[PDB]
Amino acid sequence: KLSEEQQHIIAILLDAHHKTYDPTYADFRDFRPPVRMSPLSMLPHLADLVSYSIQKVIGFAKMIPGFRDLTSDDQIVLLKSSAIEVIMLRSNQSFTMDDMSWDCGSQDYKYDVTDVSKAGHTLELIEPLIKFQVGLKKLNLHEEEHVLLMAICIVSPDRPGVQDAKLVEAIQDRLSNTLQTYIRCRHPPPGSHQLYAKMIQKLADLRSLNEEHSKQYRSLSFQPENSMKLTPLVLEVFG
Amino acid sequence: ENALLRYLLD
Ligand SMILES: C=C1/C(=C\C=C2/CCC[C@]3(C)[C@@H]([C@H](C)CCCC(C)(C)O)CC[C@@H]23)C[C@@H](O)C[C@@H]1O
Repeated sequence: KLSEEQQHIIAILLDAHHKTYDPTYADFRDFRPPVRMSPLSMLPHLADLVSYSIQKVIGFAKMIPGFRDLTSDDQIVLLKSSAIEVIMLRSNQSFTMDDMSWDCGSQDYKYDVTDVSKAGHTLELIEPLIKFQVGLKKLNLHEEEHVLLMAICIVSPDRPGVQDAKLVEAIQDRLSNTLQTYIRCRHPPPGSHQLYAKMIQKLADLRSLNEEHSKQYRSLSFQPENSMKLTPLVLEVFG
Repeated sequence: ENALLRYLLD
């Protein structure tokens, strides 16, 4: 059975996400206009979306039970390492199977493989990304599963530079144990079969995706001209 | 070092 503390946790994460994620995508107008005519024409638009998204991820993180206990340094480290992975995760909701693109309800905010390429990212990142999206979409997780995964990703003991591994591990365990218990009680066969293990595997794919992005990000970031198009937050977070 | 993150985390 789902313990009451576990049901509580789920309620909190769902709400956290509802506040942090806007289905309407109204806020997108505020970003620099998307340009699809021209190298890295997409980047200023795309860089603003990412910067926006980083903020939304930071807000979601704070709501997570026990995240507030961690030293400020340990909070910072967890956000810096996971922010790309979470953005990729949350981005699933916009991602459409039919067209293989991220659909933001409007033709102008629809995002395709060429758009991401127009950001200054090679197919090696891109092609694994699309594959991840498909593979995630196929799981067809409940909303409770989706929020829970993001929170378990955000709070990782392994992340480089962590001051207090043991305490971060304790907090993650509670959420993991909440997710396991939820699938068995709340998720029916045959969709329930292998779902925790499959979901865990997706965190591993994200780790690989994080490493690739980072290399690509540095070569992009290294050039002063491209670096000027990034937001201040993005520079600070992504380094 | 990091300022913007610290402010947002509170
Ligand atoms: C963000 C969100 C959205 C899309 C995410 C995308 C679509 C385009 C390609 C993106 C932006 C990927 C890029 C490879 C990111 C590159 C970032 C950078 C250029 C700085 O190195 C990662 C996530 C992808 C929109 C919405 O779903 C909110 C979500 O939160």
